[PDB]
Amino acid sequence: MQNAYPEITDQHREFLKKQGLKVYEPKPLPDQINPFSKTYWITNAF
Amino acid sequence: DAYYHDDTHEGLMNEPHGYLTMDDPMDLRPNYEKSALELLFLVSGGAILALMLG
Amino acid sequence: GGFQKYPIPRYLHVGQWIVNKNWKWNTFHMFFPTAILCFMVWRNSMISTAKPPNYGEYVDPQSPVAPKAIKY
Amino acid sequence: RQNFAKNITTTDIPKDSHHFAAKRSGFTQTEQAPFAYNDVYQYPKDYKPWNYNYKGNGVLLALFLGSAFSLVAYERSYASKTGRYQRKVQQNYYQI
Amino acid sequence: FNSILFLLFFIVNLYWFNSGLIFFNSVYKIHHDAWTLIFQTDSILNKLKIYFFLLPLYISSFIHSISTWYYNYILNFLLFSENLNTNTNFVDYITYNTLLLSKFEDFNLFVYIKTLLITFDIRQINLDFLNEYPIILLTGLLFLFTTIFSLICLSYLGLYGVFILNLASILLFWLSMLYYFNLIVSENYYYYISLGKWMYLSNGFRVSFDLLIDLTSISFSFLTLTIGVFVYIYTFSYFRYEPLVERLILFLNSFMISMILLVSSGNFIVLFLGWELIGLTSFFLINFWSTRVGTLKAAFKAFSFNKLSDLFLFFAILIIFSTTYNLDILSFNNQIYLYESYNIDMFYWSINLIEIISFFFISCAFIKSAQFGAHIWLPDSMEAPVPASALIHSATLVSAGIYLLLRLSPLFELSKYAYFILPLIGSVTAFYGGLVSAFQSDTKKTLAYSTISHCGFLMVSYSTGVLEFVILYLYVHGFFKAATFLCVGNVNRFNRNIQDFKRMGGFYKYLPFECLASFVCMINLSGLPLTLGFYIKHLLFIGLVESYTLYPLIFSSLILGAIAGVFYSYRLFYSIFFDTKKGKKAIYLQASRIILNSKFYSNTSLASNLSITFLVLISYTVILYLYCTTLNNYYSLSDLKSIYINNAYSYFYKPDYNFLNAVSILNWFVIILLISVIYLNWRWSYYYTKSIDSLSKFILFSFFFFIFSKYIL
Amino acid sequence: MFNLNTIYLSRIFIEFNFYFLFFLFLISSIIFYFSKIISIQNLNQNSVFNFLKLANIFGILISFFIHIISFWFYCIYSYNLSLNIFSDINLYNSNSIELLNNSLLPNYFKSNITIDFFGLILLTLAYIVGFVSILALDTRLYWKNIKYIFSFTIFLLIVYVYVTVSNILLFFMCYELLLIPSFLIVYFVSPSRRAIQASLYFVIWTQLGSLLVLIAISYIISITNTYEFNDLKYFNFTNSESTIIIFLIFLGFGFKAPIWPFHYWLTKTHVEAPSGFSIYLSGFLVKTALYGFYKFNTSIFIDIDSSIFIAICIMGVVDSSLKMWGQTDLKKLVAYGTIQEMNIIYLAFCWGDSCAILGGILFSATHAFLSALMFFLVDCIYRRYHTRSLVEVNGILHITPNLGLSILFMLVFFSGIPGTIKFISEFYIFSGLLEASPFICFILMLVANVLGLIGFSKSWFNATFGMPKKNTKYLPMDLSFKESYIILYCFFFLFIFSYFSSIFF
Ligand SMILES: CCCCCCCCCCCCCCCCCC(=O)OC[C@H](COP(=O)([O-])OCC(O)COP(=O)([O-])OC[C@@H](COC(=O)CCCCCCCCCCCCCCCCC)OC(=O)CCCCCCCCCCCCCCCCC)OC(=O)CCCCCCCCCCCCCCCCC
Ligand SMILES: CCCCCCCCCCCCCCCCCC(=O)OC[C@H](COP(=O)([O-])OCC(O)COP(=O)([O-])OC[C@@H](COC(=O)CCCCCCCCCCCCCCCCC)OC(=O)CCCCCCCCCCCCCCCCC)OC(=O)CCCCCCCCCCCCCCCCC
Ligand SMILES: CCCCCCCCCCCCCCCCCC(=O)OC[C@H](COP(=O)([O-])OCC(O)COP(=O)([O-])OC[C@@H](COC(=O)CCCCCCCCCCCCCCCCC)OC(=O)CCCCCCCCCCCCCCCCC)OC(=O)CCCCCCCCCCCCCCCCC
Ligand SMILES: CCCCCCCCCCCCCCCCCC(=O)OC[C@H](COP(=O)([O-])OCC[N+](C)(C)C)OC(=O)CCCCCCCCCCCCCCCCC
Ligand SMILES: CCCCCCCCCCCCCCCCCC(=O)OC[C@H](COP(=O)([O-])OCC[N+](C)(C)C)OC(=O)CCCCCCCCCCCCCCCCC
Ligand SMILES: CCCCCCCCCCCCCCCCCC(=O)OC[C@H](COP(=O)([O-])OCC[N+](C)(C)C)OC(=O)CCCCCCCCCCCCCCCCC
Ligand SMILES: CCCCCCCCCCCCCCCCCC(=O)OC[C@H](COP(=O)([O-])OCC[N+](C)(C)C)OC(=O)CCCCCCCCCCCCCCCCC
Ligand SMILES: CCCCCCCCCCCCCCCC(=O)OC[C@H](COP(=O)(O)O)OC(=O)CCCCCCCCCCCCCCC
Repeated sequence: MQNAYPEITDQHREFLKKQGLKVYEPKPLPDQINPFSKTYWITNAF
Repeated sequence: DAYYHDDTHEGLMNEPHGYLTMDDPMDLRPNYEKSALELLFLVSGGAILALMLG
Repeated sequence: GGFQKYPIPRYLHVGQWIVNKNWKWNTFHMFFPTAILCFMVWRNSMISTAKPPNYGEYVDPQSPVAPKAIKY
Repeated sequence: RQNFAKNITTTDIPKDSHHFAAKRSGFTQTEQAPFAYNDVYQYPKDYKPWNYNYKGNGVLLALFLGSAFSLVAYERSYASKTGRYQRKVQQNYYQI
Repeated sequence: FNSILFLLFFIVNLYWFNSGLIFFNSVYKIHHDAWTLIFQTDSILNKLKIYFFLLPLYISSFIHSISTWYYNYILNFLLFSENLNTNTNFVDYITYNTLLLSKFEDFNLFVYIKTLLITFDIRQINLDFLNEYPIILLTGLLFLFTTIFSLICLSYLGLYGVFILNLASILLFWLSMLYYFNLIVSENYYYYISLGKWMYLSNGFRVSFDLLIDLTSISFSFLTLTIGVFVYIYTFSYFRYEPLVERLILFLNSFMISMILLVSSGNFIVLFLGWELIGLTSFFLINFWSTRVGTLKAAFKAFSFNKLSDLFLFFAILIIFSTTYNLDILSFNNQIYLYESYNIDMFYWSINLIEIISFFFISCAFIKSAQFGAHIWLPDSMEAPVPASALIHSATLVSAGIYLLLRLSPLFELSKYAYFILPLIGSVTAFYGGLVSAFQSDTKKTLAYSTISHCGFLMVSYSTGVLEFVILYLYVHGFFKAATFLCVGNVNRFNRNIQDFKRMGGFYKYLPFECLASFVCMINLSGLPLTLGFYIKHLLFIGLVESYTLYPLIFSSLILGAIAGVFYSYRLFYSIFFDTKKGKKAIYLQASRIILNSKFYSNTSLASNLSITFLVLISYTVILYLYCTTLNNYYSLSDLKSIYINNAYSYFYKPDYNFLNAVSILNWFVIILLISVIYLNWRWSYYYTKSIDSLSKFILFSFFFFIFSKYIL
Repeated sequence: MFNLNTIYLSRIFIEFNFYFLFFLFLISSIIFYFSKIISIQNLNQNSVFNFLKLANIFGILISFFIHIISFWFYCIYSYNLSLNIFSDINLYNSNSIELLNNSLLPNYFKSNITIDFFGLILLTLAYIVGFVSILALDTRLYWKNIKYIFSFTIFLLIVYVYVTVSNILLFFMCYELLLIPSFLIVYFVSPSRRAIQASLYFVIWTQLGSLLVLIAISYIISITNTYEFNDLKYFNFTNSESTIIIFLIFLGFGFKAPIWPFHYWLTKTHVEAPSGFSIYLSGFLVKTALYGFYKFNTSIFIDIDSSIFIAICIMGVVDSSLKMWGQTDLKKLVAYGTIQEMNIIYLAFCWGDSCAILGGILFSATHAFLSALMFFLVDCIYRRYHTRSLVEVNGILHITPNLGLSILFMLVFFSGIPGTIKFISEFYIFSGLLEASPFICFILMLVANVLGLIGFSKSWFNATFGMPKKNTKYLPMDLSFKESYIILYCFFFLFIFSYFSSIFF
């Protein structure tokens, strides 16, 4: 596996950050959705 | 409607009825075809759960 | 409006003008368990759900989540 | 045709002997003789012919126990594949 | 043996255990490793004091140790695996674990109970969570399983039980769809969900069951679900007093869910599954009257056409899979341009790959959209009950081809065959359907041919290439066709299943709500000036392309089809309601009896009227929302995932005098046709001379009014 | 983590299931022969026929469970054997592990057992279809044909030896052994009088192909004295010998597995045979030929164009699909459907040992189950309505809703809806055929899935729908629990077998 999109510069990243954009970042599964969660198992027991 | 008849008074409104299958509810024969097929289903499901699932 | 009602044999398991006295409890006991089953299915499926970035988010090309070509 | 014995000894057949009554007096010279056996089948009350009428928990218990065994067996198999005595749960899980 | 005493002892034990837990937690925080020095001190007095004051902790630890020992034994027995961590004897293990109290170091009973209680608190759910994770799948599964289980358990759910269960499920589904409609259409929200690895389709391939909730999917899904909710509410009245109402309701629900699955398909396999499911369920709906074999003939006709379409779709999918080793819709859409240059070596001709794939897709789309030649089944499909007919003909069965074209637009943009075939066939179908509907005498047949004409117009709009215009046309047609179908269903039920209006006359008073509802629905459906349905045809004519070799025929057919709407609308409305009484005497007499005069008097259903009213209101609101989203100066529609720009919006934003005057030709043609259908006399009447006089008055007054408005003010 | 314990457990299970079946059969036969002077039923509740029926049914069922376990063990064993062979790359290291036989039971026919995925699929089909057919033939076996209760156990033993043997001669002998029990069943158990001629037609038509295969086997054995099925790697047949062998093998096995024009016997036998034995015939007895053809043609190197064989198979498919429409007899219509599916499966084997074999195997399994379902539905229709003709049968749904629902869902499954092994097999075959010859693929798909499908659906829809106004005093009630659960199990397998491990498919 290797990067497919063309590369960008750290200066450009800083410029975007100053402009106010945010870097897309995947979020962890919430306790309800996570199958390894005490909340999930409490829901199952209920 | 003009002359609608209530269910409690309509003599042709049907409640759930009929026999699910052709087997006699009160049968004295020690028939085992149904038991054999139920066993086949249950054993297939158990094998899938305990050998294949996951 | 509708056709005139006619007798239906008792032995025959058919739906002609079938009305159940306990339909309220039948609906109660058929709705909620189905809702629980579908909630379980939905929470299982959400693990493999994909959404595009939000309004103020951009995908960094060098981030791992960015698509990567095959390396021979 | 069928050759099995009707009169079983495992249990007594439910019956009602009052629906049909055999005449025993006031006969005529042209009337046929009455019938000796006049018992009819009596179903238990609340019996619904349109469903299985099953009230046992054996099947549900068996299926649930099988599913639980499958779950624990999969957990152990995953631990073995990862080469650990038990699953090492991570702090965060993402979509996949 | 007293419940009160048991509860009091339990509460006291809970309080004592909580106090002991807090004390132990503090002592452990202070004696991380030295706590044993005081807990297990050799002094008998100290040992007894600790045991007595931590008895709840010690008994809890003993119970936990016993449970863990038994659980470990069960696991070892079941899995033939290892020992209880070690081979410790029972006595040693139980004593060690009971004496060990570090298990309670971070445990507080009140905190644990509070966590358990708040786990199920419903205040936490937020719109952010809903946006991140769609509940559309949850509600759709609710509806699907409700329908399936209601079908299976008919005896348990009587008429009322089935109706209420399916109503609740469908209402929840529609509300969720409505909530997500705003986000998907305007906020650029779309989801790609996967349920699992469905099947293996090659030596190492395995296609997953995936759904794609995008703008293209939602446009059809929300329309179908919104129409279906009110069709469901209306069916319980249309099939009132019928032997089989639950069967019809469940068939309608099944068809709705099948179409929803088809439209919201994540890959070609799911798309084909939805295609087959809609075909089968439409067959069942058409063959609802199973006892009659005459209905079976129409059902089999529709089945044969559906199977031909299935063949074409399957072959196209096979070609796509052979070319690209992938069945994902997004991947195919974003890859087809690379393989556009490829050709396929067939029997004796080297056919272009794009052309052949688009040919199969367009063939299946025409078959399922009832275009010219393949429309023969649609008129025969009217044997179904009016709710089913409305559902199939409004947005569910006859829009499958439109959905296919919209979803696979990148393929057809590079298709020479599509360019030549879509406009010609669309215009021919439009003209044919419009004229046949205008000359038709039966209500259901008229609506069917109008649906054919609108499908042709949709094909021509797609050829124009403005997906926004196509979506607007689809929404308008579906909503108003459904409303008109419901109205004519009420009319037919009143007229005792006689669908021909040659036996209908003077029904305005007997069905007051139906008359006005049909008036509104028909003026909207048939493109008429100063109506919500005028803009769809206006945009179609704006976007019509002129480079076609058969442009003369295409344009003439389009004009004739567009004008044909007025004739059928006028005939249906006037003949049904305001024409002389032509029906049997009994139809009027049975309802005109004075005994029936009451506050409850009506020839239709109150639920039917409310459903029709709500459907019309929601259709107006949604059409206005779409018009604001697309046709407004500020373009706010979500991304269409297409890179083909047609330039048609230039003549909608800054039209030139040429086009502005050209549209006037069609406007005045429609005006003259309206004047003809209004003032033209076909039978002798006492008002012939006065009608001619009124026509003269109207002409002269119009002239003078125009003079004053333009010049004299 | 794979260990020798799994290897030996797999081998022991495979070897011992056969002896379990053999001992059950031997004990049942001994009891039957030595309990009565004359081996016929005593028409009383204390007859040995009840015990024999119980023994056969619940020997087949228990052996089927053990076969499930052994098949799973084989899957694990084969996957790990492939991994062991492939993984190691060091030249010094080589996978040479030798297994010593058990000292409890002998090796039947002094042959070391070899098992393959196709063979075990065939054996599983044998088990399930035999169970269905034995459940069906209860009403047919009465007081002089009770000796045929062991026919399906004999079939199971023959098929077990057929699929667990690495010897060419034993393979051929097991293939040929199937004729006698089937002929006896058709001759002595078929109610219809035309069954007498149908049996002779079946015997002669199948024996012509058996003679062709015998000639091929004689060519192989005389030229190559080997019999181990693997020494053929070191011997190459000349062009003439190879073409003769392939032609003989194909024609001989197509006589059994119906191909155009050799399906007259199949139609006659299906029409005039017991409703319970037609299930077994169509489901299984036409696929041993496919398995033998696969084995022989993959063992032999063939340097000839397969266009002629492909054309024969496609012509058979087209012929059956076209003829589907004109059949008012449900059993004959199902026979034509069987011909079509078998011809498609056979076409799947026309590219040697290419990937088409996977699609062929999956289609064989789905066709077995689907044909069992269709013939069982026809059996129920004929048994409760005393006719299997469309003109005499109409409106089944309105008097027997469960039977009509079963018919409709059978039609839906036959249509090849996604989510079914039928659809998966169609996808495999058509995906291969599109690249092999796209125009031929288009013609085949068009014909089979439109014209044949419409012809098939016309009769079934006409039977299911309508209004049964005739003979109101004699109408039946509904399906029984046995029939309902058989139909449900067929549907469940057709649906869930798509989740089987994709390693072997
Ligand atoms: C020893 C060898 C054998 C010897 C012989 C033995 C013979 C014995 C006899 C029996 C045969 C045995 C053969 C072996 C079997 C092997 C099994 C096995 O290994 O098991 C493990 C196998 C794989 O396990 P694994 O890989 O080891 O597990 C670990 C993986 O990580 C697990 O994760 P995963 O991601 O891999 O998960 C897999 C699974 C995980 O499962 C789930 O997550 C469950 C999902 C359930 C979804 C339910 C609803 C879906 C449909 C609705 C979608 C849209 C909703 C609305 C959308 C609205 C949006 C706007 O996910 C999926 O596959 C998702 C597919 C979802 C669609 C399913 C239904 C599709 C339609 C099928 C149609 C066919 C019938 C048509 C009838 C036509 C009329 C006649 O798992 C399963 O068995 C999965 C079974 C799932 C069943 C799904 C339920 C079916 C629902 C049917 C609905 C149809 C409705 C009617 C249709 C229309 C009628 C008109
Ligand atoms: C598009 C096509 C669509 C087609 C479909 C359309 C829709 C169709 C709808 C209608 C048909 C289907 C739905 C309804 C079916 C009927 C359901 C029902 O309830 O009927 C009543 C039906 C008749 O009732 P019945 O006349 O009273 O007969 C009762 C049964 O004979 C016997 O019952 P029982 O009460 O005597 O209970 C017996 C139970 C006995 O249960 C128990 O014994 C469980 C409780 C004890 C647990 C162990 C404790 C040991 C220690 C002692 C502790 C103290 C004692 C505790 C027990 C106290 C007693 C409760 O024994 C078993 O079940 C044996 C199974 C064992 C193997 C499998 C499970 C184990 C796996 C491995 C486990 C490993 C871990 C555990 C290790 C254990 C240690 C070695 O009964 C059943 O439910 C029997 C089950 C089978 C019914 C038929 C199934 C047909 C399914 C059709 C599926 C079709 C799928 C098609 C899919 C198509 C997709 C395209
Ligand atoms: C009359 C029939 C005629 C048939 C012949 C004609 C055939 C063709 C035409 C068909 C149409 C005509 C016939 C239809 C009308 C029938 C009329 C009739 O008899 O009415 C009464 C019939 C029975 O009602 P009843 O007499 O009042 O009550 C019966 C007893 O009270 C019940 O007692 P119980 O409450 O103790 O229940 C015992 C046991 C019921 O016992 C059984 O059914 C034995 C099953 C043994 C295994 C066989 C394989 C099953 C394959 C899956 C399908 C499950 C069975 C459901 C039916 C098929 C689906 C429609 O119940 C359960 O515990 C259910 C759980 C079963 C799941 C077993 C899974 C095994 C592994 C499968 C492979 C791997 C899967 C991995 C999944 C991964 C996670 C997603 O009406 C119904 O209740 C219909 C039920 C329909 C099925 C839905 C309910 C079960 C749902 C299970 C879970 C799946 C949903 C989503 C799961 C999501 C989370 C995982
Ligand atoms: C694990 C996840 C969930 C598992 C669930 C799996 C469900 C599998 C499918 C179950 C189908 C059940 C059908 C029951 C039919 C009962 C009889 C009936 O309705 O009356 C027959 C009616 C009249 O029946 P009747 O009134 O004479 O008798 C009823 C009572 N019995 C049958 C018991 C005597 O006859 C007909 O005319 C036939 C109509 C057949 C209509 C079938 C439509 C099915 C539509 C399903 C749509 C599903 C969409 C899926 C989308 C997603 C796909 C991935
Ligand atoms: C020549 C100039 C260039 C244009 C070329 C085209 C010329 C115009 C062609 C018009 C064809 C209209 C066919 C309508 C058929 C409707 C059938 C129907 O529903 O039944 C009849 C319905 C009446 O239905 P009814 O139910 O009330 O009663 C029917 C009674 N019987 C059966 C006895 C006939 O409507 C009419 O009667 C109206 C149609 C006849 C009058 C047509 C007038 C045409 C005026 C053209 C003006 C052109 C303006 C200039 C610009 C044009 C080009 C841009
Ligand atoms: C050199 C050694 C030679 C060994 C030869 C073996 C001799 C076999 C003799 C069989 C006699 C059968 C009748 C026994 C009396 C039954 C009395 C009765 O009905 O009361 C109920 C009692 C007890 O019933 P129950 O009500 O307690 O039910 C529980 C049943 N068990 C105990 C099995 C869990 O007896 C039976 O149920 C026994 C049934 C026997 C028939 C079984 C038929 C299935 C197939 C196996 C048959 C045997 C073949 C060998 C094994 C298979 C191959 C490995
Ligand atoms: C379809 C007919 C009706 C149904 C019944 C089936 C009967 C026919 C069964 C198939 C027989 C084989 C036909 C294809 C032969 C292809 C090879 C060939 O001959 O090419 C010349 C071959 C191949 O030649 P070549 O040119 O390819 O290469 C070798 C060339 N030289 C020798 C010059 C170096 O040449 C030969 O060596 C001649 C062999 C002729 C063999 C013909 C007789 C076969 C006898 C055994 C089978 C008999 C079955 C009878 C069954 C009962 C009938 C009632
Ligand atoms: C805008 C939508 C309008 C229409 C909504 C229709 C109703 C939809 C169903 C309710 C919502 C379900 C998704 C919840 C998502 C989630 O977990 O959202 C997360 C929240 C917790 O918040 P956090 O995880 O963000 O901290 O979950 C909960 O609070 C779970 C409590 C239960 C919620 C309802 C469960 C419904 C399923 C059936 C229950 C049956 C109970 C027993 C009956 C006898």
